[PDB]
Amino acid sequence: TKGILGRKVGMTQVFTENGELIPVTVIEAAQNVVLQKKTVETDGYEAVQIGFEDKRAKLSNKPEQGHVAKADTTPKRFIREFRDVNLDEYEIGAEVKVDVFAEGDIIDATGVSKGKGFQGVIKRHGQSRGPMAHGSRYHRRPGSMGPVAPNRVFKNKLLPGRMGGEQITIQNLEIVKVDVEKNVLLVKGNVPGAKKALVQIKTATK
Amino acid sequence: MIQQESRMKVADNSGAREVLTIKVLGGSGRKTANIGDVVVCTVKQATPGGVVKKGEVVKAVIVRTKSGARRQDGSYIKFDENACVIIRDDKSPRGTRIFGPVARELRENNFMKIVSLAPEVL
Amino acid sequence: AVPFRRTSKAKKRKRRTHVKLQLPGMNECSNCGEYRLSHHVCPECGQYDGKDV
Amino acid sequence: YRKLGRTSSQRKALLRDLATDLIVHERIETTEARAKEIRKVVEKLITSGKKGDLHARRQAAAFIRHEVVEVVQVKNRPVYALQKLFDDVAPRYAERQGGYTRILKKGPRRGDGAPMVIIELV
Amino acid sequence: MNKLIDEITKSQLNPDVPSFRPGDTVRVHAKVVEGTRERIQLFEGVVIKRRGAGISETFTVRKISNGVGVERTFPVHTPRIAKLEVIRRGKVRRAKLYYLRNLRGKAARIKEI
RNA sequence: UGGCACCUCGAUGUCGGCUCGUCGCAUCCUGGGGCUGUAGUCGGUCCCAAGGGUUGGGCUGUUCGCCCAUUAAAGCGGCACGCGAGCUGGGUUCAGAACGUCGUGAGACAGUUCGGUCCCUAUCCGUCGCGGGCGCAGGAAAUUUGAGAGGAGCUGUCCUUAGUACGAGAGGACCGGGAUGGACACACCGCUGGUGUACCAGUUGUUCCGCCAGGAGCAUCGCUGGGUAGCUAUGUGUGGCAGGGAUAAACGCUGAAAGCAUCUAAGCGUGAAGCCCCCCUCAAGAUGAGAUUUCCCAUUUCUUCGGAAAGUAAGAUCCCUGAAAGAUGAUCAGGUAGAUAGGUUUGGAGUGGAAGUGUAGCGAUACAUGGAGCGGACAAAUACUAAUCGAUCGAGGACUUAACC
Ligand SMILES: [Mg+2]
Ligand SMILES: [Mg+2]
Ligand SMILES: [Mg+2]
Ligand SMILES: [Mg+2]
Ligand SMILES: [Mg+2]
Ligand SMILES: [Mg+2]
Ligand SMILES: [Mg+2]
Ligand SMILES: [Mg+2]
Ligand SMILES: [Mg+2]
Ligand SMILES: [Mg+2]
Ligand SMILES: [Mg+2]
Ligand SMILES: [Mg+2]
Ligand SMILES: [Mg+2]
Ligand SMILES: [Mg+2]
Ligand SMILES: [Mg+2]
Ligand SMILES: [Mg+2]
Ligand SMILES: [Mg+2]
Ligand SMILES: [Mg+2]
Ligand SMILES: [Mg+2]
Ligand SMILES: [Mg+2]
Ligand SMILES: [Mg+2]
Ligand SMILES: [Mg+2]
Ligand SMILES: [Mg+2]
Ligand SMILES: [Mg+2]
Ligand SMILES: [Mg+2]
Ligand SMILES: [Mg+2]
Ligand SMILES: [Mg+2]
Ligand SMILES: [Mg+2]
Ligand SMILES: [Mg+2]
Ligand SMILES: [Mg+2]
Ligand SMILES: [Mg+2]
Ligand SMILES: [Mg+2]
Ligand SMILES: [Mg+2]
Ligand SMILES: [Mg+2]
Ligand SMILES: [Mg+2]
Ligand SMILES: [Mg+2]
Ligand SMILES: [Mg+2]
Ligand SMILES: [Mg+2]
Ligand SMILES: [Mg+2]
Ligand SMILES: [Mg+2]
Ligand SMILES: [Mg+2]
Ligand SMILES: [Mg+2]
Ligand SMILES: [Mg+2]
Ligand SMILES: [Zn+2]
Repeated sequence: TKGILGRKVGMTQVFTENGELIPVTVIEAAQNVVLQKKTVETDGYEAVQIGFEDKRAKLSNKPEQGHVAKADTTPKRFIREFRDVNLDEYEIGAEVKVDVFAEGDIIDATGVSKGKGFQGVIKRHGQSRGPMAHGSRYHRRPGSMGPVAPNRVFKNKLLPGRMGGEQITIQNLEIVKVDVEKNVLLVKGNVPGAKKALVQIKTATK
Repeated sequence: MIQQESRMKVADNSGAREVLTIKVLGGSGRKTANIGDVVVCTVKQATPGGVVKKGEVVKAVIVRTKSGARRQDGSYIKFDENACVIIRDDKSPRGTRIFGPVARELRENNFMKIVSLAPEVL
Repeated sequence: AVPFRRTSKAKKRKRRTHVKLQLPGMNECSNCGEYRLSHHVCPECGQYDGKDV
Repeated sequence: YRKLGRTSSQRKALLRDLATDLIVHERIETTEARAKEIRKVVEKLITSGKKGDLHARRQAAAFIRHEVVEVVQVKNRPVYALQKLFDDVAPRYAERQGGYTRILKKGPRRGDGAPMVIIELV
Repeated sequence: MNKLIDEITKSQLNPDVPSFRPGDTVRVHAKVVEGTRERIQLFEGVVIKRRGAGISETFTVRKISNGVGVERTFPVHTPRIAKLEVIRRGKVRRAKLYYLRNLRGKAARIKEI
């Protein structure tokens, strides 16, 4: 089990040696370091804490600056944890490189979706419209709220609200090419989030 | 993208001229057939003195479409009309000649006789 | 689409707990000594950023 | 860009008017968004005046309104906004790259509480 | 843009392709793979459109065969095009030639420059 | 289908369809079994099983029913015959008119026929999203455990085992392995397409810029051909993989009561798409308010102690520039310790060969200078313009017991 953090750079395509053409998404994973190690004698569970991007000392405060100084490095912008990983490696303060992966591994991508605002029930939940001719006055409405007997409306009655912006993971997603010098990672397919988002890449659970 | 009520020209030597599609085979809620897909259909127009008569229920294979297919190498093909070839219970045509170009995807579906008879397999 | 019961005084005041208005964001002009809004031209001495406008 | 409560033709006519009064008077008082929009147009126009071609002059004349700035004893013929833009305003900013205008906030209007500013080119 | 994608994909651009623009006649040597055989067939027609930037650029060629018009779209930098060559230099006034989809002979003719 | 006449006549809207579902099991499909008048393939009947699934049309206002073509299957029922302050108004059930029939007549008919007003700004609970307050025995910044809850759960065809087992032939397997789909779900815009009202070009009528040339206004963006960013499906990627624990019907082992027999009584083993896990998401207001790492510290006045106020530390905000976020709050990126937005300079997509001048032609026009000119939202540099100056909030940590102390 491995894992790094990176930013979603863009979206493109490459030609394989076979001849076919595949879409890939580019992820840049520079400057991530191991910060803290969580153990079962001290915390109750085993994990590693990784920080991703250096940021100006103007933007960081004393608590987090002391936390990162404990591992002899500069304050980081993104900090996350990885479980199900082997604690024998990951010396505190050591850096994680994209070469932990290799061409052909199957990974998992985790990120926060693009944000859609207050969206209706047809975009949000994929409902069906009513007729838009033949005298109808019912086009993009939710539906019946339920029967009469309960004197109330049940839960999970799907209604309009804020649409996007949740955590999404999509899995069993192959890797294509690793460039160590440019700290990039070409991985085949889509990942959630807008450009410049944070993407958490780790070995497939299954 | 050909569904029920779609009406396509037939491109072989049998008596038919024009065909309306009844049902797209290959699933329960299936709603679309494309190149290389067998479809049940009826004859809306025939040439006089042909083998296949008007108002007859037959099955046939789609041979070219205005929205064609994409290939693994990233290339596409598109024709100008939707064409059809009436076939038997197995994959052998009921005519003797085939008119116009024919898409390559028929070879991978094991429609070998039609590919043999076609004047061009693009 | 029409009130079933009239609203009591307690419920009315409870609803109006949030119907106040905030306090203006002002400070004192260095040249004036008088009050003015931040990032605005003061109306008294007509200066902004130590220069006359 | 931002729609200013009016359709595309009315919005374009508003922006052509406001960009012309800034050229003629060098200092006008308007609202906040209405000023944050003419900030861009006036500076693109001044850049066109900086080039100083005939192509640039025609391209600017396709936007300036045709109104007299002031009449001079040259025979006493008037001058127009385009002449001032290409002869007076543009040579001022020969050694300046960008940012030919600034906005200074004033305060709300009595009638409708609109936040008024002052935009003036220096 | 996003110059990092350009750096990643710069190594796979095909430098052998000649310069053509929509409106002129080209001949394409495309590698078609049968069940187990490698073969090259020709595709000749007028280029109808050319869109995109970088490694994701494509072009479209139109031909009339046996009375039915065919259009075929390729990536510019694909390795399945053995060779591309230009025969004629048509004269047009567009960038996308979609009006040729409704014209038959003697009206779908392109002049020469 | 009825019987009764208990609530409602100071009003409880009726059939069918649409949108949206949820529940029962007397199970239509898929899963596991017993008997067979079960050779194989296919069946009949019963038992356990509610996890998911359960089609598109022709006729009729129709429910229903018949028919066409599919499908693994085209389940039966409840919810005011679920759902009209969610929609329709074809039927019934208002005033007009006609037919058949009944009546002397005015008229009538669970007979037919053509036409016929469907009102309402959501107070309380309920449901879907988003904030403010206080609490969590000091004040803050991050990273998290997981009680508990929601989602998902479907299935075909082909190849091989194998023309093997079985069968006189005809025909044709169980069990296991692989490949590829239908419907559904999540994400995204590199590809194919859609849109793109401050992008590019052609063109008609008329008015304007004093005239030519070049442009502008109005005519649905006047019309027409393309199209960037953004948003998108019909486009692309991925998912339901492989499993573990205890069981239901059932099958057994050892074994007496009852010298035998017996799956049960004590004791063991197998056994389902189902139960609990695994997988995805929310989650400490979980008042049972949890854990880890780091930062600030023990000030001054009064108090009858309890306690109060009044400047601060770490930190945060007011205010301002904004977008990858957004109804508004909120979230996120920044505030000269500066690339946050606009401009400027280089580019890019897109359109397609600008103006001026010259040449050829009587002229419309064509060619050259020249992949030219323009170029919203896309990219990189650059403090030129605006994020100036200031103000506000924010701790000194109660008691008891237990271990080195
Ligand atoms: Mg519908
Ligand atoms: Mg309407
Ligand atoms: Mg109740
Ligand atoms: Mg207009
Ligand atoms: Mg191009
Ligand atoms: Mg009854
Ligand atoms: Mg009685
Ligand atoms: Mg009543
Ligand atoms: Mg009443
Ligand atoms: Mg049962
Ligand atoms: Mg069964
Ligand atoms: Mg069975
Ligand atoms: Mg069900
Ligand atoms: Mg009909
Ligand atoms: Mg039901
Ligand atoms: Mg009701
Ligand atoms: Mg009902
Ligand atoms: Mg109804
Ligand atoms: Mg109701
Ligand atoms: Mg009616
Ligand atoms: Mg009447
Ligand atoms: Mg009579
Ligand atoms: Mg009428
Ligand atoms: Mg009618
Ligand atoms: Mg009627
Ligand atoms: Mg309403
Ligand atoms: Mg709260
Ligand atoms: Mg739990
Ligand atoms: Mg609870
Ligand atoms: Mg469910
Ligand atoms: Mg796209
Ligand atoms: Mg596009
Ligand atoms: Mg003229
Ligand atoms: Mg006018
Ligand atoms: Mg247009
Ligand atoms: Mg077991
Ligand atoms: Mg199981
Ligand atoms: Mg806590
Ligand atoms: Mg930006
Ligand atoms: Mg801040
Ligand atoms: Mg800038
Ligand atoms: Mg700098
Ligand atoms: Mg260009
Ligand atoms: Zn002042």
